[PDB]
Amino acid sequence: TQQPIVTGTSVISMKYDNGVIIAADNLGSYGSLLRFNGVERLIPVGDNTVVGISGDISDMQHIERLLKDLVTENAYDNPLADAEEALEPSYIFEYLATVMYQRRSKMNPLWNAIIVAGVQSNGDQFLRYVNLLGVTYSSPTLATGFGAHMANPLLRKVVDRESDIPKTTVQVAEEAIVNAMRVLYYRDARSSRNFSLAIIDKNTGLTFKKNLQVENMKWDFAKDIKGYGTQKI
Amino acid sequence: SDPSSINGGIVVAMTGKDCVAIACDLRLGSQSLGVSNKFEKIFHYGHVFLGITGLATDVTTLNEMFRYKTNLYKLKEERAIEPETFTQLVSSSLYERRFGPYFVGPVVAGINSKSGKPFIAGFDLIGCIDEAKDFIVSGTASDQLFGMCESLYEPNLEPEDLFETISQALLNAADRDALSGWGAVVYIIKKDEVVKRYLKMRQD
Amino acid sequence: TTIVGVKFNNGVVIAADTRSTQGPIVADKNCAKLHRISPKIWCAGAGTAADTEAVTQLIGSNIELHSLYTSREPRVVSALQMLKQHLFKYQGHIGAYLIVAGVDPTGSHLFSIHADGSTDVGYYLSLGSGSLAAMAVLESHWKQDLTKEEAIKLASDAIQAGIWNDLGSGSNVDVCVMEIGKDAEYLRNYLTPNVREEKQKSYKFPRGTTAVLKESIVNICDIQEE
Amino acid sequence: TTTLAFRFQGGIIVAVDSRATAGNWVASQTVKKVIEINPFLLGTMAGGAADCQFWETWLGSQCRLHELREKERISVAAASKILSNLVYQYKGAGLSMGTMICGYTRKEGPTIYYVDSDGTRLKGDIFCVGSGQTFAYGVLDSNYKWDLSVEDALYLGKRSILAAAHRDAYSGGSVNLYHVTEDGWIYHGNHDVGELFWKVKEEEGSFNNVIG
Amino acid sequence: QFNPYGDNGGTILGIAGEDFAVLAGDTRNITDYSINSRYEPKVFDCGDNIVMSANGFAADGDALVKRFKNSVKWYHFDHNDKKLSINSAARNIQHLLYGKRFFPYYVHTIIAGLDEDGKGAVYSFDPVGSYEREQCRAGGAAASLIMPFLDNQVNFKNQYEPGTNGKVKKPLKYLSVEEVIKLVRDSFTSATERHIQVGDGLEILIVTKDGVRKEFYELKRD
Amino acid sequence: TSIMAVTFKDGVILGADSRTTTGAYIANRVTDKLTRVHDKIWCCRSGSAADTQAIADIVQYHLELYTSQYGTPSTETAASVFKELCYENKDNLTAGIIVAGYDDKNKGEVYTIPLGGSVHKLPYAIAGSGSTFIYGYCDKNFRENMSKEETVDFIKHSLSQAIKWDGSSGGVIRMVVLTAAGVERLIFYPDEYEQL
Amino acid sequence: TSIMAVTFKDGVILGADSRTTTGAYIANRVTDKLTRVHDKIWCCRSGSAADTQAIADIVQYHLELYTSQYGTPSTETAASVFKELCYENKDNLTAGIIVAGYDDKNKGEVYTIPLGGSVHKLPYAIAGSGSTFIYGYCDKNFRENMSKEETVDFIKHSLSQAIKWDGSSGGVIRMVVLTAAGVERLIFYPDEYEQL
Amino acid sequence: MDIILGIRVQDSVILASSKAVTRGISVLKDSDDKTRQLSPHTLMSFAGEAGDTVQFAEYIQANIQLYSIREDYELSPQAVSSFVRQELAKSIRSRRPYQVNVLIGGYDKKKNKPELYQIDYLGTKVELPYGAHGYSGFYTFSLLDHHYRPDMTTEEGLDLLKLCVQELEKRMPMDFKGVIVKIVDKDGIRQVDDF
Amino acid sequence: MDIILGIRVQDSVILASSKAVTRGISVLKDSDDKTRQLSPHTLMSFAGEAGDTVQFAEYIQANIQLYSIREDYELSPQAVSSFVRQELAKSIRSRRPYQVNVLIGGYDKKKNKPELYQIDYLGTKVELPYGAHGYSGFYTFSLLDHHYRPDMTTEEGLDLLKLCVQELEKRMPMDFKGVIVKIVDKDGIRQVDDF
Ligand SMILES: [Mg+2]
Ligand SMILES: [Mg+2]
Ligand SMILES: [Mg+2]
Repeated sequence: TQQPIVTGTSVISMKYDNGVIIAADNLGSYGSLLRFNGVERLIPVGDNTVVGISGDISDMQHIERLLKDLVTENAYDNPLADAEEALEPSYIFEYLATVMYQRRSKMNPLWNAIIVAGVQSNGDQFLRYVNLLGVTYSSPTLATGFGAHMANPLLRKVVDRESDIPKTTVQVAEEAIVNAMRVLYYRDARSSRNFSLAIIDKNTGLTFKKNLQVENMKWDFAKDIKGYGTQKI
Repeated sequence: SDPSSINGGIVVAMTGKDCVAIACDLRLGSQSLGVSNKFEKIFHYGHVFLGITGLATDVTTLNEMFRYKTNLYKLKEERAIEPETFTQLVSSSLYERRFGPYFVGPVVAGINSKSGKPFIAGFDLIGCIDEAKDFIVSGTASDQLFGMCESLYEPNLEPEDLFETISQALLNAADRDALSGWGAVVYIIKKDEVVKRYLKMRQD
Repeated sequence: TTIVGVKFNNGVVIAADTRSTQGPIVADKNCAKLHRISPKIWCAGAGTAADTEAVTQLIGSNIELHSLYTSREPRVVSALQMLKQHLFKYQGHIGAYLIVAGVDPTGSHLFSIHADGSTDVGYYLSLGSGSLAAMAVLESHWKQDLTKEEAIKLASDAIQAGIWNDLGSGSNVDVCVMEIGKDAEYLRNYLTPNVREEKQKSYKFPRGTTAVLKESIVNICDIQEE
Repeated sequence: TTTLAFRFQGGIIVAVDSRATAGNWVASQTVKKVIEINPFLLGTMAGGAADCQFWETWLGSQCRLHELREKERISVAAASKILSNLVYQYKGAGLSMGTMICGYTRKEGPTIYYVDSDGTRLKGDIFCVGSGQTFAYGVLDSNYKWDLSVEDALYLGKRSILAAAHRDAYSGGSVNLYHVTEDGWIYHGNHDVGELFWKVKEEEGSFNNVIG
Repeated sequence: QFNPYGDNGGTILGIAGEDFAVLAGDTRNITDYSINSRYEPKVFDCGDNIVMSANGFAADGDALVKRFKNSVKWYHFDHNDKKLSINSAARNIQHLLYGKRFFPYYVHTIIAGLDEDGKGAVYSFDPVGSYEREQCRAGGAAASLIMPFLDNQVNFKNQYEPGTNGKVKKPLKYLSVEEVIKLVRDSFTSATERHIQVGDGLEILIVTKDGVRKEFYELKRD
Repeated sequence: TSIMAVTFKDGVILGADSRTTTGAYIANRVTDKLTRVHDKIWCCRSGSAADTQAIADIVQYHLELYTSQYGTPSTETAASVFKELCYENKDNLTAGIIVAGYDDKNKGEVYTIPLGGSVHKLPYAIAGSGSTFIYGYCDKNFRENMSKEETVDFIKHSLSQAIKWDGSSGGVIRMVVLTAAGVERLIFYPDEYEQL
Repeated sequence: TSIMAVTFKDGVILGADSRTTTGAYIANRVTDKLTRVHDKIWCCRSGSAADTQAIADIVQYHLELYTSQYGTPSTETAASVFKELCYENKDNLTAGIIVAGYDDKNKGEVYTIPLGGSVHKLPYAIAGSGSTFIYGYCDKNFRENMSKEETVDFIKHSLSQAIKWDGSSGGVIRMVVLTAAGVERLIFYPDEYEQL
Repeated sequence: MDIILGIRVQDSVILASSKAVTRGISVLKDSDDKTRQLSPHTLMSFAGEAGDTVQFAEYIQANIQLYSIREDYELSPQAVSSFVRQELAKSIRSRRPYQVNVLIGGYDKKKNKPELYQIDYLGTKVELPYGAHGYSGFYTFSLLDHHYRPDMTTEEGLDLLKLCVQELEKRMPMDFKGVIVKIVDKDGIRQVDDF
Repeated sequence: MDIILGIRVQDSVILASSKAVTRGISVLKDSDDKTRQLSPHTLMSFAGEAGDTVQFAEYIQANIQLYSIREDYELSPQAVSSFVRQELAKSIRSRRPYQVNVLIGGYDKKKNKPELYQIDYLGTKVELPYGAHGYSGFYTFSLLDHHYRPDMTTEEGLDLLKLCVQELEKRMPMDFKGVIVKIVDKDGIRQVDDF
């Protein structure tokens, strides 16, 4: 048992017709102090998987090293390491889920909520969540912490059931994700303006966008707002 | 220690065609100990019926209180109180004890004598009004009653059909609650006759 | 509960879902969370249902008496001030979280108020367990210069977010529109996206199914003549 | 819960109720609170359901191994003591058990040991355990004789569970009856308390307080 | 202070037919007032004609189901591909649960299948492994909303024959699989109306001598 | 909250962020924390929104009644009324208020009233959770008798930093200018102040 | 504590105050919080003195043994050894450490290790209770590739402010310069830095 | 105070009440009468917190004696029991509530019926053929449920009570030093001085 | 388990121990023998936490029976009481300590003397003319302090005990269902089967 110290906020994600999108801001908070501003919380594994992590950053860095070490290990005595016997998203997720549940069972959790996003060998989209309790679930949209409350409802308007996935293009999905990140920036006090976004497409592979910003913000109406009830000036 | 489940008991009420039905079990206990099998929880003031579940001293006290208030109401207004009005009086009275409440779940049932409309309503311990078309549930087996009513109920049942439905909803809900049972009564209420039937049920 | 308020061109609109819960149980599937304070001042309430109802009627009563005393139509800032000073005095123990809106001689107004008596001003607001689902929609689709039709749509879209995504909210959407120079139109069950499907079976019983010990005619009549 | 067991001329009667609750909510009315350890030994279930089930079927295994190794039926004294010694090892960890280990052997005669999760092991003639125990004791204490016929003893046990099921909110459902002879136990049926109450009221003239 | 348990909601229901068995469960997965997933399956085919659901804390539920499936796998290796009977499965699961008596799997488990005479069978477990064979059992969030209904509409409790006035019970006639599915759907539809954690979808696994079949129905998503 | 008030050559300027918070949720991102208790006596509010609003409403009432009887109150008088409320009710309030006003004899004045209800007259003051991060900056960059533009820049830059580091603070930067020339409201949006 | 480390054109400088505290009592007013784990890899210590000393002593042992076997360790390697200790023993440590070193290939480098035992490579870092008050100042005044004198001034001015506001900090300002030219110790007394 | 019992037979009400008074570690008394005559045909037994029991009993007694004088008339047992319920229900929301449980046994001379009322400290009232407070009912109710008849004689009631007290003496951990038994019928209140 | 007494007279040791066993609310048994014979001329009575009492008593009994066989010889009461003290003193700093108090009454055949040893769960040992554990001494020690003589006969000891038990039956709140009395002298251990 510990308490999280340096933390990362929401990770949000969804399926579209040919793949998955996942996104997370570049902030490492220290309570209400916005301490660290260049923190990458999306970690690609191979070129078919991206692992998005929220919660304690020291524990994130530990998981990050487990994943790098996993790639090394898979290559050993493996002539098909960059082919049929490469690491799948489903393999990477199950390994993490195993670790998370074991760690909660020893009363010493990795204080995180993790989303694993990717595309399988056969082109099927993979999207699954696991957290500090070893709880796991899948859904056409997934989000952690704050994102579960504000991003999910927006992303669910785009993809509301399984049948909506073939109907959703990468442009529409990216637009929805980018818009959700703006909303989270308006409303979550532990969010930052800067974020990373990654698309794992079954045709175009893995696109990983760094240094994105929330833009097209509506603030103008602020000037018309005076007092808290009766004040006119 | 939780006042609303020291004594146990349940009340359910339903609407049908030109009639309402209100029913209750007869148990009073001190937790595990059954104490009385004749503790009726439905009272009436003129043609307005009031069932009350919860802490038994408050049940008794509130009946005595609404008898007091409806009696004075009648003397001044020169007419019997209607269900809609009584519902508001119950709500008012409970909220007046907002920070030291009576630990009860009251249920009102009756037919408006002018319009002929059948009426039911439920309250939380602090006066909030639930005015439902279909049914109202209250007491330590309220979850079970919600389950029964939600599938058993259909609208516009004839008095003697409604009787079977409300009786079955009560009985089977009581049999899945340790603190309810030990007898049961069902009131079938029409505009100018009210029939009260005691049910035969298991006594454990 | 999900409640919202949205300003438009010539007035203000409020909406709300219709679910009230006792813990995980739905007590009422069609609850009325839109309250009239005066003919053209309505407020949506979340929190403790008895508190939102009671505090709304008390202030409503006093507003009526005030209106009669001053020979003027009541203003929203009066309802706001009376509500907040009452709620503040009770230091949050009266669990009423309200979106207060209306039209009066001064114009159209939209406020919200927390149980501790803190207030705010805005063109769009939301409160309750579904407020985050709703606000996400408001922050996504709100713009300046909404028409009446656009605001009703936005408001009920925000209530739908709550209905679908928040377990504390569900069933139907109620709306009330307060436009300058017109009667307020309270639109009870403006939407009905949750009708229960037909059951597989009828559970109507054969008569005589239930065991009975005694019957008696209960005398509801007063004492009789002759 | 109400469970009893008593010694008499004809062996041992064991009688239990059938109810299980999670707070006020009645989870089941069809729980088998008599554990058939083996064809000659019975145990009752009070306190922890799993603790009683798990460790008393475990006990059956230890009893089987004993008579394979010793070529002789295990004594009730020895069988009960295996269970009590086991639970005593776990003392403090949070086991919950109140049970009567019942058997009829050649050397001992009919024997009941009350065994308990904080280590108590008591030989006795009459034992009642559970939330309804006080009610069952009352009927037992005023009608018990060593010279009860097997038929009357079976009824007394049934009637005592009935008394508890009526008054105790946490006892009810049905009564399960067993007669323990030297040649083994004999099951004497499941008796719904609903139907049993009305039958007993009529035939006995008891429960005048209740309208039927 | 770290709390190793959570509550993912959900409601499940198992009914033993004369020569079949059903195990139903909703597909909604929740934490507090949020929906994690509208379709997260909860009832599983475990091989040897056994279906299983471990409801409550999903992490513990998943771990148990995984371990039981694995138990079946090794039963085959160790006992010459012998078929694991439902009663044997039940006893095995007791030992799985009780093995964690002092740090329990926070779940209410139900399994279903056929016994060795081909009769329908359901078994129910508490978190630490006490278990009963049962005809009819709901578990999880809306269990209390469902069981009293089933008592009345499956076992005909409190129903008597018209005319006899209480002297003659409504007789306990035998139910078909289509008749049972009707009661399951009405059970979950009613539960959906009144319990906030029940909804989204209903998935039913049916077990006959011919194997394991699936049926799925939408539920209200509010 | 990040709030501050700064005296300069022609009077005083008040400044604030616009974030109201219930835990991590931003309940209001366009809050007005600069409140008017008299024509040219304003305050900055930090702490409980309920408490600071209730206090300001009462102070406004006292100063309106003061005015009717004795004419325009001094900024010192306004600060004293605030203090009386904050000091006598210290056990039930969470309020850190900066009072700022413009007299014609006394010119610009600033009084800060921290949690305990003490009063402190200063050339400038900073308060709210965000203030902690700009004690260094503000102490190094404040001089007396700045011009209107220099003072606007000081506040803009200061609150920009406070907002940058304090997650509780954010939104727009509001300012209120108090001089002989009247009362001027100012607003600065994220894209202006963030890049500073 | 007020501690910081700053990379510049010729390498890196570490800086610290000299106050050790047991409650309000200053247990040591001339503490050396700049500690050497290798010839040109040093650290700044904040948190429990017992914990940070024990950690530094162990790290120095590991890097001495590393050196004997594999030659001079990188600054990154030193930071990793610190992290391993701080991360694996997070439940029993109160230690916020800044690691700073000079390679010839990598030049000046700075790694900060906060309470949880995470690692963060930065151009400069600040930590200790006093750091909170200079987030604004340091963010506004740091540029990359400063000269030795500009960097000495930056640290002097920064820690001066941190000391001014944080009662936990105080005493002398110690600095350690790490370049190709060797290792230089610096000290600045109250009368110099207070008046800045 | 510990055990108090009541039973209503054909034509009388019988109250039995334990004689022991315990101050923690020692039994201070073994002949304590836990009863007060409210009117010539109404008796009230009591048990609960030390001091409050007698204070409450005597307070009620004074009020009923006052009523009797003012109206020159004896209140019915139902009326007395309602007054007593109200006083306890009043008290339960007080600053310091009476922790007292009572049985009221009266013979109604108007209806010629014996009546037994059970009222706990919350003001929870119930008319009964037989009753008890605390743990007493747990041991005795199964015997009374078996043997009780509405048409029992006073001596059949005493025999059933004798059996009830024997079960208590067998299975209760506490030595309550026997019971004082009192009978309430058409001729008033008398004490059975041997039990 | 509640009351256990010991008295050492001229030529024997007498142990009296209550017969009741209570599981919270009910008396489960009224004929429980709270004693174990350790050797032909040594008896140990015990009281304390449920389960631990018998577990401890039987453990000691086995160890002494083992010693007797190995050496073909009976340990002196002093020796047995020292072994027992050590085991309790061992246990008091254990993970889960034995909550057991004991009286050891033996006749030393070498010195031809009766001996009574009092040992509490902490392993606090004391040789005494008479002794008790728990609350028993509080009621009885003033009688024993008055009437006890070193040269009493076995029957004078039993009469003094009869008086001690009567005081307990008068003033103790708990019904302990009488005592079983056992005598330890030169001829071994026997039970007084009427008390
Ligand atoms: Mg019962
Ligand atoms: Mg919903
Ligand atoms: Mg200092």
